[PDB]
Amino acid sequence: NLYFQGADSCIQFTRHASDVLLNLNRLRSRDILTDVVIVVSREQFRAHKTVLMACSGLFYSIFTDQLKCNLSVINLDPEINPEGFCILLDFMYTSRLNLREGNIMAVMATAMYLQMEHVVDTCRKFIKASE
Amino acid sequence: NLYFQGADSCIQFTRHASDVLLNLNRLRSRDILTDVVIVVSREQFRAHKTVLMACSGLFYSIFTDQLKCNLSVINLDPEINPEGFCILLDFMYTSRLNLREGNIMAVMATAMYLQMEHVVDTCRKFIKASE
Ligand SMILES: Cn1c(=O)n(C)c2cc(Nc3cc(N4CCOCC4)ncn3)ccc21
Ligand SMILES: Cn1c(=O)n(C)c2cc(Nc3cc(N4CCOCC4)ncn3)ccc21
Repeated sequence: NLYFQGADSCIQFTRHASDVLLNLNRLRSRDILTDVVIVVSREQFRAHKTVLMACSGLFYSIFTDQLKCNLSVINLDPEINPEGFCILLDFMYTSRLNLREGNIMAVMATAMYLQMEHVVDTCRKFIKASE
Repeated sequence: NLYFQGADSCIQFTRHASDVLLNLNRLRSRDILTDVVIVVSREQFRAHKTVLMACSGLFYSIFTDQLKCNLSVINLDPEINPEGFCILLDFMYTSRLNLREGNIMAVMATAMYLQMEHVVDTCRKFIKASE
Protein backbone atom coordinates (compact mmCIF):
# COMPACT_ATOMS: atom_id res chain seq x y z
CA ASN A 1 0.00 0.00 0.00
CA LEU A 2 0.78 3.73 -0.46
CA TYR A 3 0.06 4.16 3.28
CA PHE A 4 1.02 2.77 6.67
CA GLN A 5 0.10 2.94 10.32
CA GLY A 6 2.23 5.68 11.75
CA ALA A 7 3.82 5.86 15.17
CA ASP A 8 0.86 7.97 16.46
CA SER A 9 -1.58 5.26 15.08
CA CYS A 10 -2.74 7.66 12.35
CA ILE A 11 -2.51 6.62 8.71
CA GLN A 12 0.45 8.16 6.88
CA PHE A 13 0.96 8.38 3.10
CA THR A 14 4.48 7.32 2.11
CA ARG A 15 4.73 9.34 -1.17
CA HIS A 16 2.65 12.41 -0.23
CA ALA A 17 5.56 14.79 0.61
CA SER A 18 7.51 13.85 -2.55
CA ASP A 19 4.30 14.13 -4.70
CA VAL A 20 3.60 17.60 -3.25
CA LEU A 21 7.18 18.69 -4.10
CA LEU A 22 6.88 17.22 -7.63
CA ASN A 23 3.63 19.25 -8.13
CA LEU A 24 5.26 22.42 -6.78
CA ASN A 25 8.10 21.94 -9.33
CA ARG A 26 5.44 21.45 -12.09
CA LEU A 27 3.90 24.80 -11.05
CA ARG A 28 7.40 26.38 -11.22
CA SER A 29 8.01 24.92 -14.75
CA ARG A 30 4.70 26.42 -16.00
CA ASP A 31 5.32 29.70 -14.06
CA ILE A 32 2.07 29.11 -12.11
CA LEU A 33 1.60 31.23 -8.94
CA THR A 34 5.34 32.16 -8.82
CA ASP A 35 5.50 35.33 -6.71
CA VAL A 36 9.18 36.36 -6.70
CA VAL A 37 12.11 36.81 -9.09
CA ILE A 38 15.57 36.12 -7.63
CA VAL A 39 18.21 38.20 -9.48
CA VAL A 40 21.78 36.75 -9.57
CA SER A 41 24.07 39.02 -11.67
CA ARG A 42 22.53 39.10 -15.21
CA GLU A 43 20.29 36.05 -14.41
CA GLN A 44 16.68 35.88 -13.21
CA PHE A 45 15.00 32.92 -11.49
CA ARG A 46 11.22 32.82 -10.83
CA ALA A 47 10.07 30.89 -7.75
CA HIS A 48 7.54 30.53 -4.91
CA LYS A 49 8.50 32.45 -1.73
CA THR A 50 7.13 29.64 0.50
CA VAL A 51 9.38 27.00 -1.11
CA LEU A 52 12.45 29.31 -0.86
CA MET A 53 11.66 29.99 2.87
CA ALA A 54 11.10 26.27 3.56
CA CYS A 55 14.64 25.50 2.19
CA SER A 56 16.84 28.45 3.19
CA GLY A 57 17.58 30.37 6.40
CA LEU A 58 18.36 33.49 4.35
CA PHE A 59 15.01 33.37 2.45
CA TYR A 60 13.20 32.59 5.71
CA SER A 61 14.71 35.75 7.27
CA ILE A 62 13.93 37.91 4.19
CA PHE A 63 10.29 36.86 3.73
CA THR A 64 9.45 37.05 7.49
CA ASP A 65 10.65 40.68 7.53
CA GLN A 66 7.61 43.03 7.54
CA LEU A 67 9.24 45.32 4.96
CA LYS A 68 10.77 42.69 2.61
CA CYS A 69 7.95 40.04 2.70
CA ASN A 70 6.08 42.06 -0.01
CA LEU A 71 8.99 42.52 -2.49
CA SER A 72 8.43 40.81 -5.91
CA VAL A 73 12.17 41.14 -6.79
CA ILE A 74 15.08 39.99 -4.61
CA ASN A 75 18.66 40.85 -5.61
CA LEU A 76 21.36 38.49 -4.32
CA ASP A 77 24.98 39.45 -3.59
CA PRO A 78 26.61 40.03 -7.07
CA GLU A 79 29.46 37.66 -5.99
CA ILE A 80 26.99 34.71 -6.10
CA ASN A 81 27.56 32.33 -8.98
CA PRO A 82 24.30 31.96 -11.07
CA GLU A 83 25.01 28.27 -11.86
CA GLY A 84 25.48 27.51 -8.12
CA PHE A 85 22.17 29.29 -7.39
CA CYS A 86 20.41 27.35 -10.24
CA ILE A 87 21.69 23.99 -8.87
CA LEU A 88 20.40 24.89 -5.36
CA LEU A 89 17.00 26.16 -6.65
CA ASP A 90 16.58 22.86 -8.55
CA PHE A 91 17.51 20.95 -5.38
CA MET A 92 14.89 22.89 -3.38
CA TYR A 93 12.14 21.73 -5.82
CA THR A 94 13.38 18.13 -6.35
CA SER A 95 15.57 16.81 -3.43
CA ARG A 96 18.29 16.19 -6.11
CA LEU A 97 21.62 18.00 -5.79
CA ASN A 98 23.67 18.04 -9.01
CA LEU A 99 27.18 18.28 -7.36
CA ARG A 100 30.14 18.00 -9.77
CA GLU A 101 33.91 18.58 -9.32
CA GLY A 102 33.55 21.79 -11.41
CA ASN A 103 30.65 23.30 -9.45
CA ILE A 104 31.08 22.03 -5.82
CA MET A 105 32.98 25.16 -4.62
CA ALA A 106 30.34 27.56 -6.09
CA VAL A 107 27.47 25.40 -4.81
CA MET A 108 28.99 25.30 -1.29
CA ALA A 109 29.63 29.11 -1.19
CA THR A 110 26.04 29.74 -2.42
CA ALA A 111 24.55 27.26 0.16
CA MET A 112 26.54 29.02 2.95
CA TYR A 113 25.15 32.43 1.84
CA LEU A 114 21.60 30.96 1.59
CA GLN A 115 22.00 29.23 5.02
CA MET A 116 21.22 25.70 3.72
CA GLU A 117 23.09 23.82 6.50
CA HIS A 118 22.58 20.19 5.34
CA VAL A 119 23.74 21.09 1.81
CA VAL A 120 26.83 22.92 3.23
CA ASP A 121 27.68 19.84 5.44
CA THR A 122 27.30 17.48 2.42
CA CYS A 123 29.55 19.69 0.20
CA ARG A 124 32.19 19.72 2.99
CA LYS A 125 32.04 15.86 3.23
CA PHE A 126 32.49 15.41 -0.58
CA ILE A 127 35.40 17.95 -0.65
CA LYS A 128 37.09 16.09 2.27
CA ALA A 129 36.83 12.78 0.26
CA SER A 130 39.07 14.11 -2.60
CA GLU A 131 41.52 15.85 -0.17
CA ASN B 1 23.76 9.45 5.64
CA LEU B 2 20.84 11.83 4.89
CA TYR B 3 21.60 11.30 1.17
CA PHE B 4 22.08 8.57 -1.41
CA GLN B 5 23.13 8.02 -4.98
CA GLY B 6 19.97 8.22 -6.99
CA ALA B 7 19.02 6.22 -10.05
CA ASP B 8 20.23 9.10 -12.32
CA SER B 9 23.63 9.09 -10.41
CA CYS B 10 22.76 12.44 -8.82
CA ILE B 11 22.78 12.79 -5.03
CA GLN B 12 19.30 12.73 -3.49
CA PHE B 13 18.31 13.87 0.02
CA THR B 14 16.06 11.31 1.72
CA ARG B 15 14.25 13.73 4.12
CA HIS B 16 14.15 16.88 1.96
CA ALA B 17 10.52 16.55 0.71
CA SER B 18 9.17 15.77 4.22
CA ASP B 19 11.28 18.64 5.74
CA VAL B 20 9.90 21.07 3.13
CA LEU B 21 6.32 19.98 3.98
CA LEU B 22 7.02 20.30 7.74
CA ASN B 23 8.31 23.89 7.13
CA LEU B 24 5.26 24.74 4.99
CA ASN B 25 3.02 23.54 7.88
CA ARG B 26 5.08 25.73 10.29
CA LEU B 27 4.39 28.72 8.01
CA ARG B 28 0.66 27.80 8.05
CA SER B 29 0.64 27.59 11.91
CA ARG B 30 2.19 31.09 12.17
CA ASP B 31 -0.05 32.42 9.32
CA ILE B 32 3.11 33.30 7.32
CA LEU B 33 2.57 34.04 3.58
CA THR B 34 -0.92 32.41 3.60
CA ASP B 35 -2.72 33.88 0.58
CA VAL B 36 -6.24 32.40 0.65
CA VAL B 37 -9.10 31.76 3.09
CA ILE B 38 -11.24 28.67 2.37
CA VAL B 39 -14.80 29.21 3.70
CA VAL B 40 -16.75 26.04 4.71
CA SER B 41 -20.17 27.00 6.17
CA ARG B 42 -19.43 29.19 9.26
CA GLU B 43 -15.72 28.07 9.28
CA GLN B 44 -12.63 29.72 7.79
CA PHE B 45 -9.31 28.02 6.99
CA ARG B 46 -6.20 30.01 5.96
CA ALA B 47 -3.76 28.27 3.60
CA HIS B 48 -1.21 28.57 0.77
CA LYS B 49 -2.75 28.30 -2.73
CA THR B 50 0.29 26.35 -4.03
CA VAL B 51 -0.08 23.63 -1.36
CA LEU B 52 -3.86 23.36 -2.02
CA MET B 53 -3.20 23.06 -5.82
CA ALA B 54 -0.43 20.48 -5.27
CA CYS B 55 -2.92 18.25 -3.31
CA SER B 56 -6.31 18.71 -4.98
CA GLY B 57 -7.68 18.55 -8.53
CA LEU B 58 -10.42 21.03 -7.59
CA PHE B 59 -7.94 23.62 -6.17
CA TYR B 60 -5.65 23.04 -9.17
CA SER B 61 -8.56 23.88 -11.52
CA ILE B 62 -9.62 26.96 -9.46
CA PHE B 63 -6.18 28.55 -9.11
CA THR B 64 -5.18 27.92 -12.79
CA ASP B 65 -8.31 29.80 -13.91
CA GLN B 66 -7.34 33.33 -15.07
CA LEU B 67 -10.32 34.87 -13.25
CA LYS B 68 -10.21 32.84 -9.99
CA CYS B 69 -6.38 32.60 -9.51
CA ASN B 70 -6.44 36.11 -7.88
CA LEU B 71 -9.31 35.52 -5.38
CA SER B 72 -8.24 35.79 -1.68
CA VAL B 73 -11.49 34.07 -0.52
CA ILE B 74 -12.83 30.74 -1.82
CA ASN B 75 -16.29 29.54 -0.75
CA LEU B 76 -16.84 25.77 -0.83
CA ASP B 77 -20.19 24.03 -1.41
CA PRO B 78 -22.24 24.64 1.84
CA GLU B 79 -22.92 20.84 1.96
CA ILE B 80 -19.20 20.24 2.78
CA ASN B 81 -18.55 19.15 6.34
CA PRO B 82 -16.01 21.56 8.03
CA GLU B 83 -14.43 18.75 10.10
CA GLY B 84 -13.90 16.65 6.92
CA PHE B 85 -12.28 19.69 5.24
CA CYS B 86 -10.07 20.31 8.35
CA ILE B 87 -8.88 16.66 8.36
CA LEU B 88 -7.98 16.89 4.63
CA LEU B 89 -6.23 20.30 5.00
CA ASP B 90 -4.13 18.82 7.84
CA PHE B 91 -3.34 15.80 5.64
CA MET B 92 -2.20 18.11 2.81
CA TYR B 93 0.37 19.76 5.14
CA THR B 94 1.51 16.60 7.01
CA SER B 95 0.93 13.33 4.99
CA ARG B 96 -1.16 12.15 8.03
CA LEU B 97 -4.84 11.33 7.52
CA ASN B 98 -6.86 11.21 10.74
CA LEU B 99 -9.57 8.71 9.55
CA ARG B 100 -12.02 7.53 12.25
CA GLU B 101 -15.30 5.52 12.07
CA GLY B 102 -17.20 8.76 12.90
CA ASN B 103 -15.59 10.93 10.20
CA ILE B 104 -14.73 8.53 7.30
CA MET B 105 -17.97 9.24 5.34
CA ALA B 106 -17.52 13.06 5.59
CA VAL B 107 -13.80 12.79 4.78
CA MET B 108 -14.51 10.62 1.72
CA ALA B 109 -17.32 12.94 0.41
CA THR B 110 -15.01 15.98 0.92
CA ALA B 111 -12.03 14.22 -0.83
CA MET B 112 -14.33 13.34 -3.80
CA TYR B 113 -15.42 17.02 -4.08
CA LEU B 114 -11.78 18.19 -3.77
CA GLN B 115 -10.64 15.53 -6.34
CA MET B 116 -8.04 13.90 -4.02
CA GLU B 117 -8.05 10.47 -5.76
CA HIS B 118 -5.59 8.56 -3.50
CA VAL B 119 -7.47 9.71 -0.37
CA VAL B 120 -10.84 8.67 -1.96
CA ASP B 121 -9.39 5.19 -2.87
CA THR B 122 -8.02 4.74 0.70
CA CYS B 123 -11.39 5.73 2.30
CA ARG B 124 -13.16 3.21 0.00
CA LYS B 125 -10.68 0.43 1.06
CA PHE B 126 -11.22 1.13 4.82
CA ILE B 127 -15.06 1.23 4.37
CA LYS B 128 -14.91 -2.13 2.48
CA ALA B 129 -12.94 -3.67 5.45
CA SER B 130 -15.86 -3.09 7.93
CA GLU B 131 -18.55 -4.15 5.36
C1 LIG C 1 19.27 27.28 8.61
N1 LIG C 1 18.22 26.68 7.81
C2 LIG C 1 18.40 25.60 6.98
O1 LIG C 1 19.43 24.98 6.81
N2 LIG C 1 17.18 25.35 6.40
C3 LIG C 1 16.94 24.29 5.43
C4 LIG C 1 16.24 26.25 6.88
C5 LIG C 1 14.88 26.38 6.63
C6 LIG C 1 14.18 27.38 7.29
N3 LIG C 1 12.80 27.47 7.08
C7 LIG C 1 11.78 27.48 7.99
C8 LIG C 1 12.07 27.44 9.36
C9 LIG C 1 10.97 27.46 10.21
N4 LIG C 1 11.13 27.43 11.57
C10 LIG C 1 12.38 27.85 12.20
C11 LIG C 1 12.19 29.19 12.85
O2 LIG C 1 11.12 29.18 13.78
C12 LIG C 1 9.91 28.84 13.12
C13 LIG C 1 9.99 27.48 12.48
N5 LIG C 1 9.72 27.51 9.77
C14 LIG C 1 9.59 27.55 8.45
N6 LIG C 1 10.54 27.54 7.52
C15 LIG C 1 14.84 28.24 8.18
C16 LIG C 1 16.20 28.10 8.42
C17 LIG C 1 16.89 27.09 7.76
C1 LIG D 1 -6.88 14.56 -9.36
N1 LIG D 1 -5.78 15.04 -8.53
C2 LIG D 1 -5.38 14.43 -7.37
O1 LIG D 1 -5.83 13.42 -6.87
N2 LIG D 1 -4.33 15.18 -6.89
C3 LIG D 1 -3.62 14.89 -5.65
C4 LIG D 1 -4.08 16.24 -7.75
C5 LIG D 1 -3.12 17.24 -7.72
C6 LIG D 1 -3.09 18.16 -8.76
N3 LIG D 1 -2.08 19.12 -8.75
C7 LIG D 1 -1.17 19.44 -9.74
C8 LIG D 1 -1.21 18.78 -10.96
C9 LIG D 1 -0.26 19.16 -11.90
N4 LIG D 1 -0.20 18.58 -13.13
C10 LIG D 1 -1.37 17.92 -13.72
C11 LIG D 1 -1.96 18.78 -14.80
O2 LIG D 1 -0.99 19.10 -15.79
C12 LIG D 1 0.08 19.82 -15.20
C13 LIG D 1 0.77 19.01 -14.14
N5 LIG D 1 0.64 20.11 -11.65
C14 LIG D 1 0.57 20.66 -10.44
N6 LIG D 1 -0.29 20.39 -9.46
C15 LIG D 1 -4.02 18.08 -9.80
C16 LIG D 1 -4.98 17.07 -9.82
C17 LIG D 1 -4.99 16.15 -8.78
